[PDB]
Amino acid sequence: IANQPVVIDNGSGVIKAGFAGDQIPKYCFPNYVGRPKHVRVMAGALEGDIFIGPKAEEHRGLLSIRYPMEHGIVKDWNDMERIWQYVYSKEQLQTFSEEHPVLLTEAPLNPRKNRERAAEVFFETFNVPALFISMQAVLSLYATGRTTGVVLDSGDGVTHAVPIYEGFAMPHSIMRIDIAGRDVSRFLRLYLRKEGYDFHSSSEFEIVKAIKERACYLSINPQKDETLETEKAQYYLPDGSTIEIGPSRFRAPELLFRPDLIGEESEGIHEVLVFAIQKSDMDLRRTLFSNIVLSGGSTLFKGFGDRLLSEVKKLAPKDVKIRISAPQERLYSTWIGGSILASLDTFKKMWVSKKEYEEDGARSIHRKTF
Amino acid sequence: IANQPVVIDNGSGVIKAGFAGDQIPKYCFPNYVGRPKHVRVMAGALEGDIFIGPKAEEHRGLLSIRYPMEHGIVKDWNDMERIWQYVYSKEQLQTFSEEHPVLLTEAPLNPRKNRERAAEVFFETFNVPALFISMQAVLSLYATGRTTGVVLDSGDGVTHAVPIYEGFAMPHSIMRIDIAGRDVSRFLRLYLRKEGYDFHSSSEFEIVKAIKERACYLSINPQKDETLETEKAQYYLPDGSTIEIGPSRFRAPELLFRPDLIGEESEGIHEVLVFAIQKSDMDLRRTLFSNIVLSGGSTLFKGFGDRLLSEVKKLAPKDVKIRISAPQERLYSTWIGGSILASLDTFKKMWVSKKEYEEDGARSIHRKTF
Amino acid sequence: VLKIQVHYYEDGNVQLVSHKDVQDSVTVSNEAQTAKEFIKIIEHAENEYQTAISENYQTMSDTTFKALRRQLPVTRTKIDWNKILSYKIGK
Ligand SMILES: Nc1ncnc2c1ncn2[C@@H]1O[C@H](COP(=O)(O)OP(=O)(O)O)[C@@H](O)[C@H]1O
Ligand SMILES: Nc1ncnc2c1ncn2[C@@H]1O[C@H](COP(=O)(O)OP(=O)(O)O)[C@@H](O)[C@H]1O
Repeated sequence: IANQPVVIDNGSGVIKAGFAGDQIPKYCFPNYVGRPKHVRVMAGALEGDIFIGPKAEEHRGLLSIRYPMEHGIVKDWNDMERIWQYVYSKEQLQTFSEEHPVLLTEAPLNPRKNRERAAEVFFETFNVPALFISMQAVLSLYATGRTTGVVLDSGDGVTHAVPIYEGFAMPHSIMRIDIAGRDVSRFLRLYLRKEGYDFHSSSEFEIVKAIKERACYLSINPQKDETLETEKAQYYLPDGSTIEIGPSRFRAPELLFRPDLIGEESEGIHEVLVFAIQKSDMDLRRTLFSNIVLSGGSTLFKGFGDRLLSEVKKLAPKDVKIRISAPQERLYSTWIGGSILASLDTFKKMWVSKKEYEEDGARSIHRKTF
Repeated sequence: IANQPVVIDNGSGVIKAGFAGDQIPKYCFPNYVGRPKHVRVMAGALEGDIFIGPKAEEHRGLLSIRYPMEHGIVKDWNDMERIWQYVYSKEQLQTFSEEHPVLLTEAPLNPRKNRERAAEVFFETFNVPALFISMQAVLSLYATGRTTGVVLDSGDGVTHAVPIYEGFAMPHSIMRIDIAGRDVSRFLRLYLRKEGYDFHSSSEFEIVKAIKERACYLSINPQKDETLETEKAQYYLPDGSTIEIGPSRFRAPELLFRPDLIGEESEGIHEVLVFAIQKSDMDLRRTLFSNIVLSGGSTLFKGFGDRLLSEVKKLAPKDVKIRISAPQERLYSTWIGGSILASLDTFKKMWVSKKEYEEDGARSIHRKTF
Repeated sequence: VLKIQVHYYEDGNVQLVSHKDVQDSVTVSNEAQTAKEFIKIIEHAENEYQTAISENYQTMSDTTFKALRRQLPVTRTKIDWNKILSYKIGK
């Protein structure tokens, strides 16, 4: 049973899906489960009472949105099962789970219990013929067409700098933080309350994400922007009322570089990138500096790459050629790589078959990934 | 010019005033500006047509009362200027604003524009020599004598939990809601309409507050009280007519613990207290649980502390010593600490002088507070 | 007894030094069994050792090395120097 395999690229913020050997993921939607706050009085209302994807985006105000996955670690397993069922259902894929092999993705260095429980869901609840979990950085390099280079990424949950050199993903040199787009959105929400405009509701939380996506920019010199007084630019909400954003827009994405502002000890994106290069061998450092690939949604801030280049110039040894490259479609970089990896004839060897899982168990899944 | 400084402890419901070094605030009155509804035909009437303090409390029925403050955030600035002018006037303090330095208070995580506009009023309209703005939680611990511990408060506007450890108010663990005494009084009013007795007028609203102050208890088990049938205890209004209150008295203060009743997905008092301790560090949690201080008027319900203990037992980790301490004068706990802070010699270093404000501006006020 | 040693000397030194003393009682039976029994004792001990040596230190050293000096203060805020130079504590 070697049908066209499916590539479900997981993520805390957004979840991508579709078939192998494709240019773009056809099925992209945000990873959450909306449920109705209000009392459904009238007959002929929205049926089901568990909303995922575009229906939930259309009907935000009704639904109490909650995310199942934080920092690449699922909290609510029943919610992720409903999301995966919605992916396979007629509203999105129009396929059965029994036909196609599965390509899953996860952030590196996660708890193994969650990886085991993920496999249990795919093999038992769904009747998958073969499963395969993989890295995000390895796929992003397959999407670009390079083998050597570091992959800095920044989704909604995790930020991790994975160094790879000619098909050798060093498991030891992988740096990681639990600081990312969701924490930046939460930090921007806190700043908007300091400005004046309070947002506490779960449906109203996605307006803060929309403001973060649209009206934000990362300054090169933060001390210079602190001394100067801001212009206070405007933005229209979904309702109609205008909001002067003020200094919150530029101080919000500083969290990624300065993790002390939220109140939690971490390295930072720029430190993690330097740190992933340093932990590798001495001969391979200069090739890793030359090939730095960006990925994820939280790398799309204005003057983000320029700030990363300046931070590398400050920390790294002098007289070294720095190059932070990036693809055009930074959001769909990991999925394209999975679609390429799935289309290859080698893919049959790597996967965990259902028969092999039934015989061995979790140990076979731990062996095949690394 | 280092005269005996004035401590104006601002509050949404009640405002406290007096001089530094005293045991109690001598001048306490409700924070609103009453203005006459009816037309004045006869001579020898109440002159001025702007009523603040005991005159407004005496003659409620005449006056269309409106509060300038809402959730620790002044909406009507002209009304607060008139209140502050009334505080300093001969009817209350019998002093000039030119002589004495001013200690002011505000809730945490408020609009910075309101803090600037507060400072502008005190420095320009009044001619203050030196101003200082402070938190409520820091002062309450100064009043008790402790340094470490959490301060849960529940005024008329804001409920906020701030954890402090050895004279270090933790900014990133500050939890806050806009659910408080005024919202409980508003929720009680809505319940009394469901019972039968409506109170639509603004002068008539203070009858609902008086009912809330006297006849409201917090039951330990809400599901058990819902299944049982109430006794329907009586209450006499200022007119003389009887009111059978019924189940509205015990379901009214449930708003603070269950904010889903008003139609506003918030945490609640007990969750805010747990969240403030959890956001702070692992080493400080057990000391923060042992030192929990209560303040504000909406902690004065019958069986409030007993319910808050039971909710902490439900949420917090097991086998940990819980202690919710409470002073005798909870309404004046924040003012007592300000009077103590003002009496100390180090208060001279902390304040913002008039000369320093004229040179720098708002930036110096933002620096000195934190 | 089971001793590890690692030494890194770039930009300054770091050393790993270790040992585990083990006392065990085994029962002799066969040549095939005694050959595969002792090896089994070594295999499990040296794995448990490496496991602890790798997995405890990556996490527990990070927390014990942090219990000595923390990465950020008890407030989790970078200390304000202006605050330090114009604030008073105590009673
Ligand atoms: N243009 C943008 N500017 C800033 N942030 C963005 C932008 N687009 C998306 N984001 C943020 O990045 C997140 C999407 O990142 P993504 O890589 O899809 O996460 P994951 O790796 O978990 O799938 C969103 O939740 C959003 O907050
Ligand atoms: N004994 C009481 N029982 C219940 N509620 C009370 C009681 N006393 C006062 N309140 C409520 O608390 C409010 C006073 O809160 P206060 O301590 O002045 O806080 P703030 O200074 O933030 O206004 C009043 O408006 C009233 O509604």
